[PDB]
Amino acid sequence: EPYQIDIRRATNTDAWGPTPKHLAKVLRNRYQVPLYLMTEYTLKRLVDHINYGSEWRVVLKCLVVIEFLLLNVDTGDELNQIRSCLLTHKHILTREIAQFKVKFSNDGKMEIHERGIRKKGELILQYLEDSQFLKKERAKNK
Repeated sequence: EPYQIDIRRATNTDAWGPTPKHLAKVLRNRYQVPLYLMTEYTLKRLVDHINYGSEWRVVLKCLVVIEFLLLNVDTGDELNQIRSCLLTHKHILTREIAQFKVKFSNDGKMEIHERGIRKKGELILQYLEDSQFLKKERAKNK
């Protein structure tokens, strides 16, 4: 499906991204695709990825996509779907991401990337456990 294509593009193995253009395209799928399914697909791609030194990028980018959606979808239905999906699969964050090891990266900076992944995982858990924090960060974001 197009939303899956968009998410795949935004979470590719290139050494930069996802770009604002990538993210805006993902977001636009909400017009016809439930946010639950968009989130679920992103989580599926994440778990699947848990050139060897580039694979971790998919992991970090999936988390960035989840963060972006949390910050950018509308209150009500869209936000609630993302949150339900994440809560249902919460172990992905509390165990798989919290314990994720970047064994090898092409840039030799494995530790920075591993910290980045785990911090993004922590941040998502904070948003989920503290809706007032998410609200504040959604406001800062505009």
